[PDB]
Amino acid sequence: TTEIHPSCVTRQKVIGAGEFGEVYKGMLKKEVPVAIKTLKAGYTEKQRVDFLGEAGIMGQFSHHNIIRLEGVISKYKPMMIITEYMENGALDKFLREKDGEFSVLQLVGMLRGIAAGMKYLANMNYVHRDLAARNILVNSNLVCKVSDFGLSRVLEDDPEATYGGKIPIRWTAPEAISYRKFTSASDVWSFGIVMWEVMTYGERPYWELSNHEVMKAINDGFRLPTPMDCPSAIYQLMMQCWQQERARRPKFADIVSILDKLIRAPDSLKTLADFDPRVSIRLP
Ligand SMILES: Cc1cccc(Cl)c1NC(=O)c1cnc(Nc2cccc(C(=O)N[C@H]3CC[C@H](O)CC3)c2)s1
Repeated sequence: TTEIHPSCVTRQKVIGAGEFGEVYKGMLKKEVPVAIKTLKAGYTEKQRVDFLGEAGIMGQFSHHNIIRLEGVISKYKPMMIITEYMENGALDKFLREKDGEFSVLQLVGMLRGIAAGMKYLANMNYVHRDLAARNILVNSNLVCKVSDFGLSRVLEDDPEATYGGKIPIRWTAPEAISYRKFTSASDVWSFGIVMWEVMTYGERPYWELSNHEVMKAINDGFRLPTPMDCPSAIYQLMMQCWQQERARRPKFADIVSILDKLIRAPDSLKTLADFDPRVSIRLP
């Protein structure tokens, strides 16, 4: 891991803030824009291990759809992790603020990028456990990159994860909820939810259903309905990600292949799944 001298880093604007540090937009020494995450003095041994552990994991990866680590400051205080800066922020908020502004082909291209990053992680034997649009970042080329790495810190730090242990119920596969079995196949389930988030421009999965109601619905066989304006092939793929039996789900290699083929023959995306209206408007 590259050790960066603190003189090389200029923090400029807060883009995120927790109890034990903040995330900043800044510049790294022409200077390049970076994101900078800090850990304030007084941190515990566990906080230090978790904090630097995220950088340790990220430093092992080199892929277009995985957030790139620039370096760390560990000799001086506060400690910092420095990464590339993703100008458009988190994917969930991005889509909610840009409702209806993209083509279907653009949305599917986002999903292909996410799937390629996840294929790489799975092949590298890294189980994400918290794949969700809120943990994808977007740059000024519309490239989506997987973020949020670590061991216990990932689910501990995510407010959407509630007390299995602490898990983000609406994104989590049944076996991970029931018996704590997190694998690349549970990440595939989560990817199906991400597909639904993207195609709905950031709708909250299951809407207002409670966590217990979501689990009951899934166990009874119910699944999220098709988004409006959703290609049939895309809805079919997300439904395959949500198979109860883990072994029946596609692997990320299969997902990447299908999405690639759909993008290469974009007319395939013009066939839409039927949308079930929740409102009836009748006029004579
Ligand atoms: C710095 C760093 C350290 C460890 C791991 C990682 Cl992945 C990173 N890098 C980053 O966090 C980021 C890289 N680029 C980023 N761009 C960016 C720009 C603008 C807003 C956000 C962002 O995440 N905003 C959040 C702030 C929290 C609120 O819920 C609203 C949504 C992110 S964050």
